[PDB]
Amino acid sequence: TDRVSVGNLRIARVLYDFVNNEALPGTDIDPDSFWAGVDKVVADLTPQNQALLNARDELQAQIDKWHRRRVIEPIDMDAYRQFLTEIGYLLPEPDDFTITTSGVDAEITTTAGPQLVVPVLNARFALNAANARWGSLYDALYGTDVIPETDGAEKGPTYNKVRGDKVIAYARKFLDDSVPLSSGSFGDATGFTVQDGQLVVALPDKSTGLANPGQFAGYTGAAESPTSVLLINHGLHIEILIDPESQVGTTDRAGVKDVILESAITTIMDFEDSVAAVDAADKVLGYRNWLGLNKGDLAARVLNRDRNYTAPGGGQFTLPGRSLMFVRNVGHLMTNDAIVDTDGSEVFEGIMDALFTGLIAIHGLKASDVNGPLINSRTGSIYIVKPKMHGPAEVAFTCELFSRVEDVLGLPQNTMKIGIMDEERRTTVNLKACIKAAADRVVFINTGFLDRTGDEIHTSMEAGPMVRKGTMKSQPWILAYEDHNVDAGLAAGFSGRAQVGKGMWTMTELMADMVETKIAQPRAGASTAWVPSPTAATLHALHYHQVDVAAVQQGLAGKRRATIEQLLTIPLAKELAWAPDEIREEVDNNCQSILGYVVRWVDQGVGASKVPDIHDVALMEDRATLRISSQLLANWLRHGVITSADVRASLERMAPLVDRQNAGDVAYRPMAPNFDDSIAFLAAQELILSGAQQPNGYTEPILHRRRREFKARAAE
Ligand SMILES: O=C(O)c1cc(F)c(Cl)cc1Cl
Ligand SMILES: [Mg+2]
Ligand SMILES: [Mg+2]
Ligand SMILES: [Mg+2]
Repeated sequence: TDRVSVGNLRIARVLYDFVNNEALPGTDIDPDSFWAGVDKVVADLTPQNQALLNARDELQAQIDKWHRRRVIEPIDMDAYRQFLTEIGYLLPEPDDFTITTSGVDAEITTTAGPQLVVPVLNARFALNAANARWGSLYDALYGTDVIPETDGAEKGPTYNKVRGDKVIAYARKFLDDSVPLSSGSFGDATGFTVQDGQLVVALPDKSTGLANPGQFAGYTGAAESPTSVLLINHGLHIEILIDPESQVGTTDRAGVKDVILESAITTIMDFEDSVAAVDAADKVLGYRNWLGLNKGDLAARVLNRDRNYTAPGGGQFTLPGRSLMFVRNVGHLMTNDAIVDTDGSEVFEGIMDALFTGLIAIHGLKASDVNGPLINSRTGSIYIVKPKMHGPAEVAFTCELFSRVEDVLGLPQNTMKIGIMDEERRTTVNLKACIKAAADRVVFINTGFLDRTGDEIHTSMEAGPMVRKGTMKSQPWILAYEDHNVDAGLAAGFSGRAQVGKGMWTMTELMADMVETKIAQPRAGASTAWVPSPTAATLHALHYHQVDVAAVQQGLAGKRRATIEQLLTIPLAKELAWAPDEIREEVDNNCQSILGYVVRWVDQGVGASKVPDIHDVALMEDRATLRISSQLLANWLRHGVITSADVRASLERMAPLVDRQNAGDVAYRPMAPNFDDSIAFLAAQELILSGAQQPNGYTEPILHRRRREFKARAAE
């Protein structure tokens, strides 16, 4: 082979080289000592890693048997709850505590606003996301359906003044709602000046300042004739750009060219569910991008620099031009043959990710010629989101892993902070303890609701048929799950200390709907929530101007809005819930969902994209959509809702539709009609028919295998 031997490990040459030639230089870490650390950490932590996975299996078998061993139709909750306690699934709740995590940037502790997640393997998207800290409100309004395309404001191949004027009006209104004038409206402004460190806004008949002069943060250009005016509200910046000479400015009553919102305050560069990375070459491509981001020299076109302003008084000052970056590592389950041992066994991927993404992150703490010019964390922290954990022992293990990595890296202990995903049932019902296990490292918790639903289905697979996928988002268990997560964070002292986050808006083209409905998230006390794009970050930023999250959080303090019984309410369908046409509809829906995603993943190594659903609505989901759909169909198969012929026929009907939906794609290769020849189609089928047998319903073992199979076929 072409592997490098280091103790018990045999490292893929492409990885070894990348680390030696690209990652290590500038860190001052001894290369032979680094690799020695890797071998040691992998040797030391692998058994515990394996033990935790086996414990998941042990637990699930007992739940399976408990369900199968009874006939009693409605679930006896008292008995169910004491059973879960007995087997160590439901652990005792620790006493009240407050997190002690320190050295955390203000973007995480304090500022509430949109959080962007992007696939790290896409250099363009990662670059765009990093730059999405600031975004044009006008572009976001003009370019989406937030402004209706009425029989008067329809987007053409060129600028529509009717549409533009509506964009302007909408933004003027946002200004009045967010930074009110002491009298009158921004809609009647005729100019801006800075007089005696005070913002002066010219009306037709008077001048006025702001109701709160403190919202005035600064300006650019001459105070007599500002080029722009900087404002602030709920910790987020708003910039009014002034340019009468501009295409839009000339039509504007105050010469305003645009309104810029501070949008994506933080971004998560994702190595997990939004990417397809099944071997060393794929991991390296991701590691190299994360490196470029942390050095500040990634280009594909370049990262933005910080923003220069003049304080109201006259001093200069500067603001971050880039989103503060987290990285999301893979979780505890998978191995990757990037490194194998002597036996040829693959090394745990989560362990590797912590070592390599952690090493790379050192560059984001420095600014030089070898380290690149750009800084990520000014406070000295590295932010790692850790997905798919099941319970406090698994959280503890990640923290011990980070400690071991810190030692290998020569970093202070607790440099490596943890963003805890609450997306598995055993974490949900033990959340307070999971937080305690990371009490000196935790910088967020977040409800990963799609993975969570997949776990919900798989955990109770033997209980009975589940409700339909669309119904899941309004079931009692998930609404309690959402409220419980906020309760736990706040009680652990997250306000002012750590983010409380909610899930991804997936309908990329439904921006009107997003602006209308996603406001529920900060209203529920989430200091952040996920958006899929810079445009969506800008629009979701509107919500944080309308909702005072800090005040909302203050008011939820001390309240306990979900019981353990509510969390434990399994989403079983009532008897005779569905007509046969509705059953067929749900099957087709889920099969299309699986095919649509699996085809891009297996054939093109794409893990996130705009996939049209069965009704051609554009969704940008990640691998979790596969977990839910495959588990639901497996559940329906298992309890006799549908037959194996039903499933095959739906896959066979949905496949040509998926093909057609991908018609504008040069590299696309159709699944229909030779289904046994399509690795993609068979992967889809395998996810379903083997669904009930996958550990906690996880799709990676099958997906990875099938993607590796596709790459191997392609290589000849
Ligand atoms: O929920 C997630 O983990 C997620 C992450 C992503 F990066 C994207 Cl594009 C979509 C989702 Cl649904
Ligand atoms: Mg740097
Ligand atoms: Mg997830
Ligand atoms: Mg307010």
